[PDB]
Amino acid sequence: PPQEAEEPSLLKKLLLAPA
Amino acid sequence: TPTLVSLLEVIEPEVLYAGYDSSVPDSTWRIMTTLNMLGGRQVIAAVKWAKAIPGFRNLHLDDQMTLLQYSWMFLMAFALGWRSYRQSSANLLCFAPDLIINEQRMTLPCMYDQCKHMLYVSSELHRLQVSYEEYLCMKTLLLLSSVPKDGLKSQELFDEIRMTYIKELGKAIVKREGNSSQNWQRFYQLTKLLDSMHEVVENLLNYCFQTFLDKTMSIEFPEMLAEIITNQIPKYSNGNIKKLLFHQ
Ligand SMILES: C[C@H](NC(=O)C(C)(F)F)[C@H](Oc1ccc2c(cnn2-c2cccc(C(=O)N[C@@H]3CCOC3)c2)c1)c1ccc2c(c1)OCCO2
Repeated sequence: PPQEAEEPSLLKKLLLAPA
Repeated sequence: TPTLVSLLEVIEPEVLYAGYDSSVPDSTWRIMTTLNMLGGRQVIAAVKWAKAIPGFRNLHLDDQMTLLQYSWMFLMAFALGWRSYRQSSANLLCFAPDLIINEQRMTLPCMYDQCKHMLYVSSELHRLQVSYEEYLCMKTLLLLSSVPKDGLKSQELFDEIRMTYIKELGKAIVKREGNSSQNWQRFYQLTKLLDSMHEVVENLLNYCFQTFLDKTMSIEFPEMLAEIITNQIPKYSNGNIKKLLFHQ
């Protein structure tokens, strides 16, 4: 698969998630 | 039209259900594990709420992570205190509509210690007859009441946001009364409760971290709380925590 920058933190994922 | 306190009222997280099973007798494990799972869901609501707080998303993402990781227990304890106050006059811990911690449940092993700290927040909210608006401004202020020893990255911006909410709390106190001496006396009293929350949460987290690291207890934690707790355990020692007090 292609290289990715998926976020491991649940908190950071919630903070980035829209909207 | 629009006030910041009306915005806080609109974004106030809903009261969630525990998903508790009451057709099987009580046990400390079942209650603490359920309150842990419910707690992770309350942390999610708090992040969603912080994102809608005017000013917060202006802070750098590391500062946003930092404040929620430091304040999560203050929010949960304060909002639990508020619900227990309005619904039971601070006699019962009203965690969820389907899970109330009454006298009987408090007597369960390991329960009372963590409970007494929660009932203190509710006792104080009851004793001061805190209004809805004062509660909303106080709760925002509890998100901005602890920062690292060396500070945040968006420090000047953080200071602006906190001042904004210190002034909103002032306006909610004025609206509730209208007497200039009683105004600052009430500001003193409300701000004293905010200060005292530092110790309440210090006791809550000291028992919480013991339970998380306890291999014998077998008490489960949601993946959201498991990650915050993993970060905050080393943050207590060495002490990278600056309490932002109103008195001392
Ligand atoms: C992590 C802790 N676990 C440990 O301490 C341990 C035992 F595992 F070590 C856990 O904490 C809490 C603390 C408050 C909790 C929950 C679950 N619901 N509520 C709650 C209720 C009302 C409002 C809000 C709220 O957040 N409301 C809005 C949403 C965002 O903002 C506003 C949150 C879990 C705990 C577990 C068992 C306990 C306990 C404490 O205290 C009593 C004895 O049993």
